[PDB]
Amino acid sequence: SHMIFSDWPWRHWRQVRGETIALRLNDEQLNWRELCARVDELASGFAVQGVVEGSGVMLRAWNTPQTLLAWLALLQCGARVLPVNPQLPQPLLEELLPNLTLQFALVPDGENTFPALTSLHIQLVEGAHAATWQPTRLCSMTLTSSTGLPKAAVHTYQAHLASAQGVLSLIPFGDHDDWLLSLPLFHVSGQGIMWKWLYAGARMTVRDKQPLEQMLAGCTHASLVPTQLWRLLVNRSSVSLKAVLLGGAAIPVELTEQAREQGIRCFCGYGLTEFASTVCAKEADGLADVGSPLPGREVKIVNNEVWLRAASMAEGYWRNGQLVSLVNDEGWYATRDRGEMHNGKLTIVGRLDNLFFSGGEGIQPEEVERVIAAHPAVLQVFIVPVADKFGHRPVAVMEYDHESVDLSEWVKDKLARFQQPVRWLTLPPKISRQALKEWVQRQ
Ligand SMILES: Nc1ncnc2c1ncn2[C@@H]1O[C@H](COS(=O)(=O)NC(=O)CCC(=O)c2ccccc2C(=O)O)[C@@H](O)[C@H]1O
Ligand SMILES: [Mg+2]
Repeated sequence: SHMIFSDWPWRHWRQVRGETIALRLNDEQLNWRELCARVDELASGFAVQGVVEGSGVMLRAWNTPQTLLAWLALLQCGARVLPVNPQLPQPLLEELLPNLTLQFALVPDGENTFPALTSLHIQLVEGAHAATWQPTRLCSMTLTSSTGLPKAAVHTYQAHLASAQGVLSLIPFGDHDDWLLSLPLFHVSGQGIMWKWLYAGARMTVRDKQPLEQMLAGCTHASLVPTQLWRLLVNRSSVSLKAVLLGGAAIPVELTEQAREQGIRCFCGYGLTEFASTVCAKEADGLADVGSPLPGREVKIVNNEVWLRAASMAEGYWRNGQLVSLVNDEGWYATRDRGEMHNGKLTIVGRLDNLFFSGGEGIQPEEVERVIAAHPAVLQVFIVPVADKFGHRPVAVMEYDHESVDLSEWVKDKLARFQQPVRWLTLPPKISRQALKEWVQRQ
């Protein structure tokens, strides 16, 4: 099922059924007409400050009502938007930004700290400024996460809409269903929610950060990482969810089973920044695979490495005004993910770069993590290399359901001797595996 847009999707739904509810901003509901009016106030505000088609704009901000509206207004001006996790350090950004062809910075909750960029403010002005709707126009620049410095993957509107199209051919999402903006707009996971909302013309909820169960009040849908869903199940929170899309890492069968117990229908996904989110997906079924590729997507394994094509692929990485192609000599994106293919379903083994050797035997931490995650009391589990006089050896860093449990015996009929953790630790108060290696070495 495809959706052909006459105009900006929000204006499209205004024309088709403007008086229907579109969005919750905290306790405030807006219909499509009201939403468009609010976007216009801002869009024109940005046009007055000199934002034009193709302007590079940094949006350093958390998920808030104000951030969402700023996104829709910037896009409506035809601006190339780079959303930025506010946690990223000042020095890092100074290295990135001059290559990203930006002339603007919008930092709504604080301060612009880049004199090279024109400080952009939130200004509500008449009347209705908007560029011409063009699917193939560059839409978003999204930062990767760490083989060094993060790259800026660039997507068109068409690619984001293609992402939503594929995902919604699997996940039912009715016109009165309400998806919680539950993940950052500076990641593709959060952007994907916005676009699935707009593709279906259903409802989205934006709430200020607060406990997730309260954020979810009246929502039918959400996109979550495993830890988030774990938090809901442990607390046994009263949530009314028709569907959860999971992704970002491997998804344990026991999470998914515990979700069904509590009336939460789960979908499992394999997605990447380079592909504007989900590529392979399925309804959860107790198996370890991540399902088949969605409509309009190809996967293949060469040398145990996952190679991808999709209509949701980025145009390229942005390098000082040029778009660097993502694909290799044969027109595929090489993910650096190790994976297998059986019955047309993909299994993700782990990241190539996370592989490490211990006494000659290769350890793939995700493989080991998957086994340990079977235990009922396990909540998080990371297998980290530590140096040894062996080369390296595996250490388990954990988070348990309620207080530690010793698994050094339980594991013996489940892991090879060389995969069993030397030490069993606790996670200190997406987690970077480099930071995780550095923390373990210092213990
Ligand atoms: N199901 C898996 N098993 C095992 N490794 C996996 C993996 N899904 C990713 N990954 C890993 O994450 C990498 C991609 O990392 S990434 O560039 O930051 N992009 C993402 O993680 C996007 C995730 C995402 O978009 C998402 C997250 C939560 C809920 C929904 C969504 C969504 O809308 O698709 C992949 O290359 C894999 O290594
Ligand atoms: Mg409008």
